[PDB]
Amino acid sequence: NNYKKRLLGTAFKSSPFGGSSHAKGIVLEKLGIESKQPNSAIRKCVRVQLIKNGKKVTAFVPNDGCLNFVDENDEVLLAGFGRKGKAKGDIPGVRFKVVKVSGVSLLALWKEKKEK
Amino acid sequence: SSRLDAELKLAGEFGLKNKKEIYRISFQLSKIRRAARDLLTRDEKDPKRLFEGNALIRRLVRVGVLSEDKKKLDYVLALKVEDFLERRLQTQVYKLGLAKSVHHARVLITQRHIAVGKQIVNIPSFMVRLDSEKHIDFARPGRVARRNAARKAEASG
Amino acid sequence: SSVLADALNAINNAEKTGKRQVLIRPSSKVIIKFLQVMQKHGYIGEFEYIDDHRSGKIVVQLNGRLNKCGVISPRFNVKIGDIEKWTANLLPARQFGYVILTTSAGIMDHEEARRKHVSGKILGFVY
RNA sequence: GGAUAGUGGCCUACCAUGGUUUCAACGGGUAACGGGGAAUAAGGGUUCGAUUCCGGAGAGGGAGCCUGAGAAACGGCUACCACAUCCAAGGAAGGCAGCAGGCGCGCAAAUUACCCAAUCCUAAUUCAGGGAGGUAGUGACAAUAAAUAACGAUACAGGGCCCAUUCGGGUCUUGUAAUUGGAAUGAGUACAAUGUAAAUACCUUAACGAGGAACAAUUGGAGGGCAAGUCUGGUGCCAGCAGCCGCGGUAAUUCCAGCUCCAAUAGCGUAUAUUAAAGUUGUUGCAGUUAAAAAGCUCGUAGUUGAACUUUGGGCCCGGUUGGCCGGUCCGAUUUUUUUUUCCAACGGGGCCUUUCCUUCUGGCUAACCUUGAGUCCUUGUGGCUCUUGGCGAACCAGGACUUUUACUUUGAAAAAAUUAGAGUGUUCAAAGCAGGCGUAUUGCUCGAAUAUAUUAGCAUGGAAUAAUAGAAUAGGACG
RNA sequence: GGUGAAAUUCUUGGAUUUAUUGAAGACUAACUACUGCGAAAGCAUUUGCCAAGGACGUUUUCAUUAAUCAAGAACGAAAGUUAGGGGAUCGAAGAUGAUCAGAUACCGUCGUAGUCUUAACCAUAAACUAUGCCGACUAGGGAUCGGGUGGUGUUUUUUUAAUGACCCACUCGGCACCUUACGAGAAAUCAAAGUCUUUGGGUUCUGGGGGGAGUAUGGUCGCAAGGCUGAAACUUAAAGGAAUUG
RNA sequence: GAAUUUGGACAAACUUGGUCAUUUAGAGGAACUAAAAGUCGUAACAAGGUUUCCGUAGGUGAACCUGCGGAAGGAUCAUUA
Repeated sequence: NNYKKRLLGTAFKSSPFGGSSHAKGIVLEKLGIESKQPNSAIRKCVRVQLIKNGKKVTAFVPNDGCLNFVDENDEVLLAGFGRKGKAKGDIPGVRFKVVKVSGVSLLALWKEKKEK
Repeated sequence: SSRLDAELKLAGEFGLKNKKEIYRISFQLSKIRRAARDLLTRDEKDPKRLFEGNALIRRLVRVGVLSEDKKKLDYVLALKVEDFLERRLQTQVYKLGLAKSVHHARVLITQRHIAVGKQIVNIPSFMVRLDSEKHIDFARPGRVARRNAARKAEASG
Repeated sequence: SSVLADALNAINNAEKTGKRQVLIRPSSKVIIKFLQVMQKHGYIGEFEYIDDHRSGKIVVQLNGRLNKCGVISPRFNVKIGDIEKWTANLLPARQFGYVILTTSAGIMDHEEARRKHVSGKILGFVY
């Protein structure tokens, strides 16, 4: 007998933690990032504090016309786009990624749906 | 691709019988376990091979199974998929005259009409066995099947 | 330092060159005994004729296919769910096979102790 | 010695230094209740566990108690710590981790309903009680099914089919901006359910009504991996796409939007774990000269491994199960070409012979043999056994005298149900269920509810190959 | 002098060039290779004293004693530390001389330390053969170390033989290496880097995309320099071998 | 019993200090990473224009240079073949 080895490890304790299908949290600032090499654009993202851990994270309002939220107050749900321990990403260091809110998002919808 | 041309195959079965989904998937999985557990003959004549023998061989079936042989039923894995498909009213109830052509069939299978010798059988994918009794029943009455009995010579397979 | 694959890995190590077999370990009731089950089912020729310190008993002519390599193996289980499984070692179900097991009773062959429902150690496997 | 219901350092005393540990003690960690079993397994494995069932442990933290047969108790007290309520200011109360219900918390989970009918439980000879339990409400929450159309039709055909100088006999595919009838056909609503006298308005019937575009589809994708006629208008490295590869710098096969089309469909995304793919954690089953990977060099403890030798090889006796046809059967009772000669397999098992004790003395039985006191059957008497005179060893019980210690491997017993494997049966099929099935219908008959896996350790067994162990060396051998 | 060419310097001080002699510490030329010996690092002057070592030769003596090893340890180049001895040469730092756009260098030349040494530390290296140790088996030839025979070849031993010494030829042993099939590999190449479908003879060790890094922290070792142990966050999709062509 | 109370054994909890394990604040300091490039100088590659790398030790605006002693993972300018 013998021998245990490396790779994926037990110890955890990250930043959304709940491996959450999101993370509710209020919309601290509206920081439209800026594209990485090769591609190039003003990558409209959003910074917010996670009600849960309070911990602050910033992620792409990724939609296509929807800094509709952009409510410094209002509270999205964020939620990572599995890279996993990485970002996509034309979009430079953004970890998780915008979700739904003010709690309720297509993200565009009720009534109609607009687009994006 | 093979994935593709497969996604052709399935649609072929898609009215090589009559379905509209992945009941092809149903029958498929079936064929697995049937085989599978079966193929796990393995083995000898373990008195087990015995019960299991005339057992799974008692798949027969009527409208169902093979004809007269085996033993090796993996043939089914060939058939079954391409055979177990028939049997049931889903198939073997168009091939019996009454039904004008698959479609013009399931609809009555549903729509109250079409009944297996007493009691309807809406379950538009039952199974047939000792069929000669698969009339209309009807109980003014089941019209589409009661007069269009061109099945009066439906000597088919 | 291990009389088994020692010599079966000289028969093995030989017929791949092709020839008329050669010397081996020293004898061993076990060496000679496999170098029997072999002949007794075929494959090898005639276990041979030396006698020295422990070098005694035999050489052993080759003959036939016997392809390829006698199996040496270095564990030891058996019976029912077993034997049948380690019959995956085999070069294919449909006959061919032969798994020179060690059987509580008798240094026997995949079947030769499949015999009277026997089992135990897994000494080796031929062709 | 004290306590205990009772072992014991359980607690006392007195006395002695002990007990564990690298074969991993001790200590640290657990977003740790254990085991049923769950998920993806070619196999081998990863991964999961508090829904049910067992066993445990706790009702805010923490002690201590009365009660008793039984509790360190939750729906009982007592004090402390902690929250926290009504006060005539004096004092008095409490424990939803039981139903409901609220707050809070967060990614995340429903009603202040009805009931004893069932299953059962608790109290004494009843029929009391029971948010145990069962009905409903909420709820595509994971699962079984499965309609959103079915006909041929009339003619327009654009024509394809055997070509004939035949400008088309029309068997025929289909777009049909055109048109038939099918008093079809489910979802709403008088009746009534063998039904829980509440489910009663519930699946089940039934009768009353009911598709000219509504009685109706979706989610995503259309650069490649991926597979989709994919085109037409807007955008210009702006907006945005894009899991990765990459798209976009006016003519965009990836953005935007229409058309179309692809994929799956009452269901599709997206997140996030995991399992597979992954022989990228490898016992099966990896790699290591340069690609990630030999320690500078030898020593050497633990660990892991370690040459071959000792019983063979010959001979005899009873065996049924697969077999060449029914069969206790080897010169034949069948599968053969005939105007006789005609092949027996192989498989495994028990016993006993050979320089070959199985543990056993006292001696305790059988049914087997040495074999004959009386006899025999018939196919050529060793094809059969009634028979009791002398007289087999280990079966074999039980006191009484002795045994060198294990691995392994073989059936075996015993302990759980559901879980899964899997027989049985038309739950309408299915998922399931453990029902059911005959009739001959005034107290009738009838089968079930299997088997399987029981894996480590224990027990019990049969085996003596492979591997340890010990024995007679100054003989303190070895018998009777 | 001194290089590309100069210069800096030395120099009517007797340098640079010779002439006797002695002085000092390094260092062991040439022969030296096709390599000998060592655990490894590493080991070339003379003689001697000290104790070791493989291979050979026999079957001498034992009989299981063994094989590889986390722990733990002995040796470990060079620099570098401690203290003393000296101190030839060269030569970190440091100066200056040229050279450059720029020179803190590369080219001069002085010169500290150090280079040597003894008692003590340090335990790293492209510490190499970048290839673990033990045993097998798988295929040919040549060449340089101990043992066997024929000895022949020329001389010892000499008045001669023989022997002797080298020396030639056939063997074997074990050495260091070379040259070409099956078989292995991504290649290159490999006498193993070989054998096994894809176990298989026993074991020690290390690897799991790059980076972030051999860094953070902890404990230990040390005088110091450092050694030994040794993360995670985050961050990227390529970095990397071999080959083939420009 | 109630009062009441002597000693006990349990033993909450109070205080004060210790010890673990798990988090966490901070002037500032010093890395890194996105980094493709802006600016100085050319270190590596072509004997990269002083062959290159290995320690180790100094010295540096940055890359570096130099000193001992290694390795070719080489210079093939070739005393040997």
